[PDB]
Amino acid sequence: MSVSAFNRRWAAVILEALTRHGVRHICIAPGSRSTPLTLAAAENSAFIHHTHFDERGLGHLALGLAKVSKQPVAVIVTSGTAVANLYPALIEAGLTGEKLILLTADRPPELIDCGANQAIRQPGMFASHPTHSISLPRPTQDIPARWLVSTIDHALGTLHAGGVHINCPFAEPLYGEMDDTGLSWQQRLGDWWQDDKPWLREAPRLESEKQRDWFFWRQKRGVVVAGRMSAEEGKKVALWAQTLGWPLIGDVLSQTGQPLPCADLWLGNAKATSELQQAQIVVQLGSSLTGKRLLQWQASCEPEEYWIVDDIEGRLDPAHHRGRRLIANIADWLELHPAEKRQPWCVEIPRLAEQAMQAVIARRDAFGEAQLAHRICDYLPEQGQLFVGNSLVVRLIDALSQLPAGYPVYSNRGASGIDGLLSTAAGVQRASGKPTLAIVGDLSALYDLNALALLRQVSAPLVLIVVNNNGGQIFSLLPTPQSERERFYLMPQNVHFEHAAAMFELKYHRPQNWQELETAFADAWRTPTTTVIEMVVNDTDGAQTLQQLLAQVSHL
Amino acid sequence: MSVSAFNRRWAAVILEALTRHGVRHICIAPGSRSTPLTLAAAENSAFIHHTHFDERGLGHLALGLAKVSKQPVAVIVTSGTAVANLYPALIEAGLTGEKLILLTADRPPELIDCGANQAIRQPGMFASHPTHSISLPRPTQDIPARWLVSTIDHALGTLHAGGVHINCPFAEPLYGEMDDTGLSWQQRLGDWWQDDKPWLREAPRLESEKQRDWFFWRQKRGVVVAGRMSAEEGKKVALWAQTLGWPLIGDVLSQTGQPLPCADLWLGNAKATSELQQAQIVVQLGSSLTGKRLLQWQASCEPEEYWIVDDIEGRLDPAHHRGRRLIANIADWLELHPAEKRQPWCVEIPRLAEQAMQAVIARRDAFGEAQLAHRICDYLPEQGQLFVGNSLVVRLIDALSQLPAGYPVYSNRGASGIDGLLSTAAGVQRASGKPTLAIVGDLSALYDLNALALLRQVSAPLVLIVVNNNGGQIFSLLPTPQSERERFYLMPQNVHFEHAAAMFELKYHRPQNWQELETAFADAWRTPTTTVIEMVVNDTDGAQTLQQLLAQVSHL
Ligand SMILES: Cc1ncc(C[n+]2c([C@@H](O)CCC(=O)O)sc(CCOP(=O)(O)OP(=O)(O)O)c2C)c(N)n1
Ligand SMILES: Cc1ncc(C[n+]2c([C@@H](O)CCC(=O)O)sc(CCOP(=O)(O)OP(=O)(O)O)c2C)c(N)n1
Ligand SMILES: [Mn+2]
Ligand SMILES: [Mn+2]
Repeated sequence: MSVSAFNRRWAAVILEALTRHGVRHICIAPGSRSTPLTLAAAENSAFIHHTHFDERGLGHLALGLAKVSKQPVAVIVTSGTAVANLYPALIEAGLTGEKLILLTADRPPELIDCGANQAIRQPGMFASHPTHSISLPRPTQDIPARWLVSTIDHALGTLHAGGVHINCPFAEPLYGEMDDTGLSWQQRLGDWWQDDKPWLREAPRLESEKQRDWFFWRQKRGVVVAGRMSAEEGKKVALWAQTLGWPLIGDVLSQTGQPLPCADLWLGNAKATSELQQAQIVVQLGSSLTGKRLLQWQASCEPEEYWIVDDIEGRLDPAHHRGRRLIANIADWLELHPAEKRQPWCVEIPRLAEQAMQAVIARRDAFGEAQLAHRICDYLPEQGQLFVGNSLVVRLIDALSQLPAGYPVYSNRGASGIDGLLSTAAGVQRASGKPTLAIVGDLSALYDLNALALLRQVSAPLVLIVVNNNGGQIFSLLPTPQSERERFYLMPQNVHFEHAAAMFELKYHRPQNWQELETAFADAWRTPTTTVIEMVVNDTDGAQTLQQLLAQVSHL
Repeated sequence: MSVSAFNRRWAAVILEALTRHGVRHICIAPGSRSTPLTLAAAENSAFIHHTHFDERGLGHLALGLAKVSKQPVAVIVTSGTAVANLYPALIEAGLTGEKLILLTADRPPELIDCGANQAIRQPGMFASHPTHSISLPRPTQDIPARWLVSTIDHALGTLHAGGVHINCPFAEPLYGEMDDTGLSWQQRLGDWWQDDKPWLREAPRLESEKQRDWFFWRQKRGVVVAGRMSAEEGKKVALWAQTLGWPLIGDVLSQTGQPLPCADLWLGNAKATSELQQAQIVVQLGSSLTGKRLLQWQASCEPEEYWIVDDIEGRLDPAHHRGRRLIANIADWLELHPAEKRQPWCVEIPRLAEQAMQAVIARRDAFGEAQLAHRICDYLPEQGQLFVGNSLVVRLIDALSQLPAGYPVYSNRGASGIDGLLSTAAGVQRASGKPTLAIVGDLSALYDLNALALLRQVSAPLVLIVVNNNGGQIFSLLPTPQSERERFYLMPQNVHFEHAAAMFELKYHRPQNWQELETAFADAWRTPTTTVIEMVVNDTDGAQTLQQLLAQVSHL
């Protein structure tokens, strides 16, 4: 009889269904139209609830949680620009594969296109960026509950990767005490309510077959390229490449231990490239490669075949090589394509890699961001995880540091946005419960500045280094025009982050040399809280150091 | 021969074309892929250039400028999630009509869906929310410059209202010395380069015809409702309705002077609704009505005809009355349908309105947010403008205060997002050069907090009142469930804004009484800077005061 009651019974089915597909975390932003979803979610004991006031950060908080847990994560927002704010994290998820189930409340059809407040056209709003899109009908008992639960079971069950938009219209009244309205409608599901399985099980797997001619190809002069992958896959890939006796180019996102470090430097040396030309096959595991010299070498190399192995779908080779695009879990694939011990065929490149790291060590002392990146190993929290921000820092660490094999690295290198790094870091911390080191640039920190609110709640110490070089100094690294560079590229904002931390009652340090930095760290890892460490450095020193080291190493 | 040079010539045409349609302001965010657009913009002397690091904020900055200037405003961003961040302001613009010309840089087609960094599927990503969408082809001299300008001229020329999405792929190299590549390509346009007109003039006008039976209807018992409209229109409507002798329900956004103030209160009195039942016609001018009692009366009233006059298109009556929906400039519309001197027919509603206002006046003393709203008419900057935020503040001012006729009010009441209020306020100030009073709640300030960066640059004093009632207290007004209310609705963040202001070197005040507040105001209007005034009030006092006042006036 009661529209409010059935609304909540309708919503309760939606949320309960999600529990059958491993949704545990649910991220909620405030609103009224979302009431049926939010109350069913708050009443449901399967969920861990997170809240935030900024829906774009809420998006990234969900992204962070899914990134580390590898589980689908649900988000509830109200109708309007709240929905639109989810787009960036949704777009990121579409590239790197996190399962964001967006439950977006909506006005009913009778309140669309009539000037009603906070009513917009929401179905189809994210275009092709979600993997599945569900535009739910207006709630009515004339549609069976088994339909609703089947619709959701289809979307989640077949979800290989990426986000799901579930548009959820509710008509007022939204409030009022609960009736029996919708109860017998709900009871039509029988003991599904006490079950732990989906109502409809549809879960086909998408996987490439084993490559039958691998034993042929593993005999050739090959190269292994390791992009983004799990910490455990990084260790397996490193051992695999070593046994193959193939050189391993390890991205900072690979956690391979980068046995040939500073590839971004030695790859600029013609001797290394001359040697790499003897390669008949390149086997790349993972993607979203970081460094410019590697992306240039990828683009320029011409093996007989180029293979890319990864569990996300689609083309991943921006150079469009003749070859194979193999969809698989990287660890599973390695077992299906095992290595057999063979003599290494590379002689020059190991020597160049050693000299390159040596050249960087010669310059380790200056109190700069390049040097910070270089030493970032000395500061990783024990049994923790690293979140690398975008722009220069990931590039500097990629080129200058040799990160430990199997030490977990996380990032937003799908679209490489600087818009959700603090809140994403917060979700990355909360999902694993591990001590976390996060490093971002100053424009990035400002962009998601209000996520400092989220970092007031962490389950383990989280150190946030904000590298302040007064602008987006990547545009000092790029050959930008000097006359327009500052105003239209760098965009220095001339701030510090002391008041930013103080506002949110977060410990803050502004270390002026290495001893103070080490002191700040020792202080920061002591408690389950976020410490902001602001490192003030000169604008272009980082960019100039990288360039100089590139030139030096090119002449070895 | 030179791709980078022609890239910049291609862009030069795009930006020059815009100048022919009154685009003066252009809002720019940093990027490399946007370089061709951004250098073309920086080289063009017709533009006023604004910069920001938060692309969502950038959108709202442009929205604010467009809101006041009534001209199209251009936005340039780089590819990726930068584009997605524009969606909130694009959607709002889509509802209330600002002409935002979005120049969104893109990777070329060959770097899409192949795992390239910061490359996403961008054409159509804003779905149906732009009024026009131009997905430009890959730049090439094989397409004449006259096609390119004609496409833009059509888009801008036929633009009645709302945003235009112009997706602009550019291939690298993006940098390099300027060549003569594309010059003769440009020179095919002849002396159009020295003209001040579009290449193709296409500007058909969209307008309703004179209502031929208006002489009949202006003699009936009518009611005038004033929604959002320009400041000059508010004064004309006030005069028009007074002359007709029809009661004027004036919304806070109307600038009519609200001759029957506190409608949100007396519309709750059964004697008023009975009187209003005698109405044979309702003529509403403008839209997006604020108050709940007015929205409920609109829903329940049943005149023979219901008219809505407004220059934006589509249905604007969420109650779907039998009647007429007339598209016209409101001031023009009034001259086409002049008033006749007629005796006022309402007797009861004037009595109730005065009693309602007295009832509010009695409670003016407490230092609460309701009393601030009530008293705000007394604190408006001379020759200034008011930017009113969303949630409680726009509602309390609508219900409890009487704003002066023709005194400019600006807001975001299309979708009523709380996500861009500060950056919009900056654009509103910068657009008019007038002293500005902006009022927002605490979550609203947190949401667009980094927009404080923009408020360091204003051409006249801007007072930002931040009302801090510790959370989204509109949800104390709504009958939300109390057990879940705090965690899932209110979301108190327990913060103050002294450090935020300190971060951007903005003067700050936290007045504890009316004397200190007036002291704070007087100091603030003295320099062309932004002063932050934080009013800390008890969480639910504002909401309950309104409910109590509603109760009292309803029993007269
Ligand atoms: C939402 C959005 N909007 C704009 C951009 C463009 N964008 C970049 C891409 O070039 C990132 C390349 C990459 O990492 O792949 S880097 C950058 C400035 C970063 O400034 P910072 O934090 O102070 O760091 P710093 O440069 O080390 O000094 C911008 C503004 C974006 N990515 N996302
Ligand atoms: C981007 C986005 N996301 C969420 C919402 C939902 N939403 C609202 C809609 O009800 C606005 C209704 C209206 O104005 O008509 S109001 C509100 C909380 C405001 O808290 P505050 O700033 O501290 O001020 P106070 O409530 O006076 O205490 C929210 C969170 C939104 N509108 N936009
Ligand atoms: Mn920086
Ligand atoms: Mn509040």
